[PDB]
Amino acid sequence: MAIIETTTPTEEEAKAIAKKLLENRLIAEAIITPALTKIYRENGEIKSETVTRVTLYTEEENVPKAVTYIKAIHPDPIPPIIVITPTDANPAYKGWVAFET
Amino acid sequence: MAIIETTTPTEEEAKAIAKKLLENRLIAEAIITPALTKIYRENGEIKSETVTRVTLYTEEENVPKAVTYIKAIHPDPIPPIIVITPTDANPAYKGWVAFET
Amino acid sequence: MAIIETTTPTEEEAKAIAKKLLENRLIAEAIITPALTKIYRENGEIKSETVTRVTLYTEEENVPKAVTYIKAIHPDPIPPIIVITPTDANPAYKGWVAFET
Amino acid sequence: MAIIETTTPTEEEAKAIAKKLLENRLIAEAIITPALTKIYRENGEIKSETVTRVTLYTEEENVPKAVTYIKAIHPDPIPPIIVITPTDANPAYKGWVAFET
Amino acid sequence: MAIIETTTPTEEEAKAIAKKLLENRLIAEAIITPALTKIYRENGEIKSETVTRVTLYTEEENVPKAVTYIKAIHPDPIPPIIVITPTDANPAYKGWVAFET
Amino acid sequence: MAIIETTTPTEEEAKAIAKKLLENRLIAEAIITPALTKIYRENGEIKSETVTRVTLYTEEENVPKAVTYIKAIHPDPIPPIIVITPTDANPAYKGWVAFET
Amino acid sequence: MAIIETTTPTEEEAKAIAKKLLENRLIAEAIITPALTKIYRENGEIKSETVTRVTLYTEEENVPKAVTYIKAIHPDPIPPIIVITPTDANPAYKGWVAFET
Amino acid sequence: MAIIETTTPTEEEAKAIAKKLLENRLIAEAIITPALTKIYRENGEIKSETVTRVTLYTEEENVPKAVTYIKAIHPDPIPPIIVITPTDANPAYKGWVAFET
Amino acid sequence: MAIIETTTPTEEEAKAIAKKLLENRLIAEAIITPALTKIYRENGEIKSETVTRVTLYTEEENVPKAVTYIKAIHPDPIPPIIVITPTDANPAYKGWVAFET
Amino acid sequence: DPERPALGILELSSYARGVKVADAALKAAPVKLLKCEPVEPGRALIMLLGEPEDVAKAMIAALDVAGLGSGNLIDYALIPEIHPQLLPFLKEYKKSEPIKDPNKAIIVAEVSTVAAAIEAADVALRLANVELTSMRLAEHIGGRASFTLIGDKEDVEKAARAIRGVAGERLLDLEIIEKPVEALIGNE
Amino acid sequence: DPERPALGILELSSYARGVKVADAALKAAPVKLLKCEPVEPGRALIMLLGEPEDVAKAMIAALDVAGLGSGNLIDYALIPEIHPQLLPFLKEYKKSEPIKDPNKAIIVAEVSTVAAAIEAADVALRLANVELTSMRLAEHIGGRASFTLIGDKEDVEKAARAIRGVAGERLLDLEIIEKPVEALIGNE
Amino acid sequence: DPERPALGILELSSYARGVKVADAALKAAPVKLLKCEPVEPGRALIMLLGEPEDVAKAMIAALDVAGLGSGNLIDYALIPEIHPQLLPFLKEYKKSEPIKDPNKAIIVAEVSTVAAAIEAADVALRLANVELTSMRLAEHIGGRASFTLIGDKEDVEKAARAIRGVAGERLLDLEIIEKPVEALIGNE
Repeated sequence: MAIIETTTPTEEEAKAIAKKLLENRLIAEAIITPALTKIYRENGEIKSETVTRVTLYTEEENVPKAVTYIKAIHPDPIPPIIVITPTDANPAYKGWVAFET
Repeated sequence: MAIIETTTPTEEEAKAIAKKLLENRLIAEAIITPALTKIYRENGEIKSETVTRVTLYTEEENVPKAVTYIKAIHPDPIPPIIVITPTDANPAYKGWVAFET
Repeated sequence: MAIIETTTPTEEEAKAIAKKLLENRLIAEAIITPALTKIYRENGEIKSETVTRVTLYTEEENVPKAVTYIKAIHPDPIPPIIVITPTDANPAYKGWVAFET
Repeated sequence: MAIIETTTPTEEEAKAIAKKLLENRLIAEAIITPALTKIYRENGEIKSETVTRVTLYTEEENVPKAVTYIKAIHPDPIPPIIVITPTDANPAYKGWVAFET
Repeated sequence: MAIIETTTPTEEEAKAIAKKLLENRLIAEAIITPALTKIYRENGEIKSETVTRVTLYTEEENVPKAVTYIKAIHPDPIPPIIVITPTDANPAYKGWVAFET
Repeated sequence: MAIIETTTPTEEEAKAIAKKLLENRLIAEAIITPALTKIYRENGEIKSETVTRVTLYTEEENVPKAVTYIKAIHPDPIPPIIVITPTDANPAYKGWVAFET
Repeated sequence: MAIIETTTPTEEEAKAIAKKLLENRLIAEAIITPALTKIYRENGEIKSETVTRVTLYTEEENVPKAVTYIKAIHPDPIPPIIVITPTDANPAYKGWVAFET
Repeated sequence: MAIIETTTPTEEEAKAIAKKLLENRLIAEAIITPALTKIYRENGEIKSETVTRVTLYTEEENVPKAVTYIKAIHPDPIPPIIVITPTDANPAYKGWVAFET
Repeated sequence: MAIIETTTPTEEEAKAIAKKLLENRLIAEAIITPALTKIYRENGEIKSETVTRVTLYTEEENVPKAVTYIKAIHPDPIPPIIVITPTDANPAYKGWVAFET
Repeated sequence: DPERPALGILELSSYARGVKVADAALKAAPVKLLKCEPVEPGRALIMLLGEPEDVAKAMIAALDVAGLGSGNLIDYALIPEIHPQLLPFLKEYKKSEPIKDPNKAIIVAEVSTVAAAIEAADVALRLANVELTSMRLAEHIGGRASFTLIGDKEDVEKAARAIRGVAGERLLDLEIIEKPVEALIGNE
Repeated sequence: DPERPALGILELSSYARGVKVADAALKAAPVKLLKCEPVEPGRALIMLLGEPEDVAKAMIAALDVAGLGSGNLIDYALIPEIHPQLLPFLKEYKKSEPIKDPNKAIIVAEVSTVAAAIEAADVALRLANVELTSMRLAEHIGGRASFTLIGDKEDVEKAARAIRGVAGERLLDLEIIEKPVEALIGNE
Repeated sequence: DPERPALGILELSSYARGVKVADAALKAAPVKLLKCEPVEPGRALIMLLGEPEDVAKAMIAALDVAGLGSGNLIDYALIPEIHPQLLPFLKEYKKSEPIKDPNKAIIVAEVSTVAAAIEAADVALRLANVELTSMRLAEHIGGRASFTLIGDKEDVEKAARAIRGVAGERLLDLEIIEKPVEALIGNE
C-alpha cells in the first residue's frame, strides 16, 4: 500500500476532487483537514493564507493511477501530491483497503 | 525508531488509549489532533463525521509491542494503525526517546 | 528530497524559526499546525499542554544543512527534529522545490 | 510434437482404436501397417503370429492425453505404446497438426 | 546424422522425388514402403486411401538442405517431412553415409 | 530402453539372425517387415532390389550387447544397425521387456 | 586405527574383561598397568585407592565395536573408556593389527 | 575434553600438587605412576634418576586453567606439562568428568 | 614437536637403546615404565609376559630421524614404534626441547 | 469469557521455549490456557483465551520472554472478537450439518501459517452471508493450514478479493467453484 | 463396476486444485468418487472408479484442468483390471488371515509415490502364486508408500527382477528374506 | 530379563534395512524384540531386550549387516542397566501420579535423536533425587525427542551441567524453571 498527500486552497474544491476520485473506484478512503496557513516568499514578500490538507489511502498497485487522475483533475496548474508508503500494516486493513476498492 | 499513526472516533477515547498505553512503560510520547472529517462510501452512500488523529513515537524494538497493545485495547473492531520509520533522527532525541521509556 | 518534522511550544516561536530559516535561502516551504496536546510522565506524573507542530520540505542535499541550522536556532535545549524521505514525487514539484531555493 | 507407436493383434481392432481416438478430437492423423510377425518365448517355446503396427502423430501437449485414452481403450491388458519426439519439423506441418486437431 | 520421414500419395511420385534428390548429391540412401492407408476427417467425414511412406538417411549438416529441397520439389502444397536423429550409430555407417554423399 | 533397427537381403536370413539372437536370452521381442526396395548408385549406376527390414526392442543396458552379437552374426560384411531410444514408455512394458529377457 | 583406554578397580577383573574381549575376535592386543591411585572428592571428602589402568589397540572400523562390548561387560555401572587415534603408524603394525584380528 | 601430562622428581611432591589441584575444584581425577628413570646429558655427561609421572583429565574449557595453576604451584622452575586431546570419548564419562568438577 | 612410543622386552635393553639414542644428539628426553604384561594369541594360545614401555619427546623435524635410528638399533626384528603429536605445548618446553638437543 | 473471546496464537520453533512462554504468561495474567502441544513439523502451538486486557498482558509477558527478533519466533496473532460461527470448529472438528441448497458456490483457501488462516477466515465470515465448511490446522501437514467456504457467486468473488488483500504474500492458492457435484457434497 | 474396476489415481501439490479437478471430472462423466482428502505432506489424493470409458473421460477433464506441465502435478496413474486380491486392501486395511505355511519367503518394497506402488503391486500379483500381506499409503510418511509379499524363492527372485524393471528410478529399496522368524509372523 | 534390562536402540534411514537387521539379529541370539515399526519421518526404529551377552551378539549381527559407514545408519545406542523408574514409561506413556509438592523446580530437555535422549535421561536419573514427568519419541516430530524432570534447584543445576556434558553438539535446548504455576501442574 501507500499514502497520497495533497492540499487545496478551499475546502469545497478538496471535497470535489475527493468526490470525483471516489466515483471512479480509484480509492477506498479520503482524509481532509482544514485551517492551514501557507507562508512563502512571493517576489520577495511574505504571504499567509488559509487552505486545507488532504490525505489518502490506497494499495501499491493503484498509487500511480490516483496520481495520474489527481494530475488530471486538480485545479491549480502545479498541484501538491506527496507519496508515502507505510512500513507495516495490519492484515485487517490490508484486507479492508482491498475491500472498499 | 519508528512512528505509529492511529485514529479514534472521539477525543475522550483517544485520551483513554493514550493514557493506558503510557501507564505500562510502552511509549515515550503521544500526539493527538482533533477535528477530522471521514468521508467514505457505505452501502454506496457518502458519509462524513468528525474524529481525531493520533501520532506516536517509539524505538524500533518496541514498535511490535505497541502495535500488539493497541490491537488489544482499541474500541473499534478494525482499528487504524499505520507504521512509519524516520530516515534520520538527531542523536539527542534518540537518547531522549530511550530516556522516557 | 526529504521532509523535516518539528514542534515548538508556542506559535510565535515557530513562526520566528520558520522566518529565520527562510531568510537564509535554506528552504522552499514551511508547514505549521497548532493545537497539539503533549502528554508525558514527569517525575512520574502525567502532563498535558498545547503546542504547535511544524513540517518542512527541501531536497536531499540541503537536509543536513537545515538540520544544522535548526539545532543552532531552536529555543528548547533538546529540540524536535524528524526526517522523512518521500518514496516518489512528481517531477513538477522536484522542479519547484529546486525553484524556490 | 511427438510420435506414438502401437500394435494390435488384428487389423479391425486397430481400425476401431484409431476410429474412437479420432472421434474425440485427440489426434490429427493415424498410421497403420499390417503383416507383422511376432516371435517370442512362451514358457520357453518359440512363437510366431501376424499382427499390425500403428504409428501416430500429435503435438507435445496432447501426448499424455492420447497415452491415457489408449490405455483406457486398448483390448489387450498390457498394451504396446512407444513415444518418440522428432528432432526437427517443418513449420508447415506444425501448423497442420495444430490444424486438424 | 539424422533421419528424414516423408509420404507421397503414389509410388511413382515418391520414386521421382527420390530420384531428383539423389541426382544432386544431397543424400546417400532412400527408403520407401507402399500400401499405407490414410484415415482422417474431411468436413467431418471419415476417409481412407492407399499411399506410400518414405524414409531417408543423411548426416546432421545436410538435414536442413534436404528439407529445403523436399519443400521445393514435393507435389502436394503441404508436404510430410519428419526429422529424427539416431541416438547412437556404428562408426562404419557414419563413414559410409559420408562415403556415398 | 532402446530400439535396434536392421535390414537383411532375404527373409530367411533375417529369421535366422532373429532366432539365434533369441536363443541366447539377449532380447525380448523381434520385428520384421518384408518387401523393401533398395535404390543406390553402384559405380555410378542406379539399382533396385527387394529386402526386409527388422526392428528390435531391449533395455538400455543390453543395447551394446545385442549390437555386439549382431556384428558377430550378420552375413553381409558391413551390416545395418540403427539405434533409437524411446523418449517415454509405459511402466507396463518396461516391466514386460524386463520380463521376457 | 585407534586406541582404547580403560581402568578397573582390581587386576583380576581387568584380566577377565581382556580375556572375554580377546575370545570374540574383537581385538589384537591388550595392555595393562597396575598400582594406580585414585583421588577424588566424595560427599566432599578426599579418597585414595589402588586400581589398574588398561590400554587397547584396534583398527578404526572396530573401535565402536569394542566400545559396545566393553559397555556390555564392564562391572562398574559407569565404566572408563577413552578413545585415541594415533596420528601416524608404521605399515608393518597396520598389517599386524589386521593380522591378529 | 583434554589430557594433562606431568612429572615430578618425588612421589610426595606429586601427591601435594595433585592434592592442592583437587582442593580448588579445578579437576575431576588424577593419575600417578612412579619409578621413572630420567636419562639426559648434563654438561655432556649421562645421568639417571627415579621420578614419577602424572596424568590428568579435564574438559576442554578448564585445560588452560589447570595449566595456569600447575605453572603457579610446581616446585621445579621449568615444569613438565604436556597436553593431549582424546579423539573420541564415551558420553558417560563426558557426563562424569562434568560431574566431579 | 611429536611423541615416540616404544616397548622392549627387558628393562636393560630399553636402557641401552635410550643410551645410544641420547649419545648421538638425536633426542632431548626419554621416558620408561616397567612391569607391562603382554597378552596375545600364539598359534592360537594365550600368552602373558612382563616387559617395559618407553615414551619419547622430540621436535617435528627430528621425528623421522629418531624413527630411523630406532629401526636401526632395536633388538627385535619387528619393533614397536608409535608416533603422537601434541595438539598444544607451552612455549617454555618448546624452547627447552630445542635446548637439550 | 466474552461471547466472542479474544484468542492468542503463537507458533514457535522450540518446545521448551513455548513452555517458558506459557509459564511466564500464566504468571502475568489469569488467562485460560486452551492448548499447549508440540505440532508438526515439531513446532509448539499455544492457544489461550480470556478478557481483552488479560490477553494483552499475557502477550506482554509472552513477547517479553520470547526473544523477539532472534528467529525463534515465526508468527503470532490475536483477534478481539471471534465470530460465533468459528467457535464450534475451534474446540474440535465438528463437521457441519449436511448441505441444504444445491446451487451454492464454493471456494478453498490455502495458507502457510495458522495465524493468517484464522485471521483471514474471521474477516471473511465478518464479510458475507457465507458459510464455513471445513478447516485443518498444521497437523500432519508441516505447519500449513486450509479452510473452505460456500456462498453465492458475487459475494464469493468479493470474499476472494478480500482474502487476497488480507493474505498478501502468505497466500499460496485461492480458488472458486460455481456448481459442485452431488458426489462431493458431504464427501469433501 | 467391473469385477476388476478401473482405478484412477492422481496426486497434486494443491488442495483447491484437487477440488477443481474432482468437480470437472464429475461434470465430465458419472464416475464414482472413492476418496478426496488432503494427504501428507499436504498433497491432495483423488480416487475414483467406474467403467473404462467413464474413467477415460474423467481423466480427459482432469488433465485438461490440471494445468499439466506447470509443475502443480507430480504423478498420475490408472489400471484397467485390478487383481481381485487387491480389492480387500483397497477400501480399508484388512489384515490378512494368519500365515499357514512356515517355510515361505518374503520381500518388502519401498517406493516414492503411491502410483508406482499400486502399479508395481498389481503387476507383481499378476505374475506369480505370491500373496500380499501389508501396504501403507502416503499418510504420516510424507507421500511415500510400501507393501510386502510372500512366496517361494525362485518366483520371489522373478518378482524382484520384474519389480525393479517396473519401478526404474522411482525404486528406493527392494529386498528378499528366505526364512522369517516365528516372532514376526503376524507381528510385522 | 534382568531387573534393569539391557536395551538396544538403532534408527535407520530405510525400512527394509531394519527388516534385514531384525532378521539377522534374531538369527544371532534369542533376544526379545520389543518393537520394529516405521517411524517419522519414515525411519525404522528397532527395540530389543535380553541378557547383556545376547544383546551384545544381537548388535554383532546388526552392525555386521547394517552397512556401517555407508550412510544408511544415523545413530545407535545401548544401556546395560535401565533405571527402574524408566521402565513404566518404556512400554507405554504412563502419565505419572499428580504432583504432591508445590515448591519443586522443573526443566525441559530437547535433543535431535532418540538415543541421546534415552542415554541422557538414564544418566540424569542415575544422578539425583529427581523425578521424570514426561517424554516423547520421534513420532509426529520427524525423529526428535524430549523429556522433562523436576527437583530442587541445586541438584537441578548439577543435572543441567551433566546433561550438557553428555549431549554435546546433539543438544538443542536445555532450560530451568524454579516455581511453576498451578495452572500447568498436570496440564503440561
